[PDB]
Amino acid sequence: LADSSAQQKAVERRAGDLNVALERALDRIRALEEEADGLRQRHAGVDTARA
Amino acid sequence: IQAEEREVSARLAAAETALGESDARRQTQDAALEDNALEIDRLRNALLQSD
Repeated sequence: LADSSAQQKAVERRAGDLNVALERALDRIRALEEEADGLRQRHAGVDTARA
Repeated sequence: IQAEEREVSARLAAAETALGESDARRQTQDAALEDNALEIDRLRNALLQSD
């Protein structure tokens, strides 16, 4: 039981840590999608005013 | 000199007819070309949005 509860706590900690990592990485994906969007519209506008 | 005056007045009459016809045609195609400029602006805008 000592061994098993040790593993229980350890995997619980690592799961929480990678949960935080997924949260921040998903937030970063959202940020990059917004940024790429902004590039899209502004690039369209510039390339068209240049035409 | 009377005959020469007649000839010069005939040339003047023909020139005055051609000038009026040119000015009228110019006004028609001038309005048309302005409308063409506006319409091309519209098509460029629709290309903006759809692209």
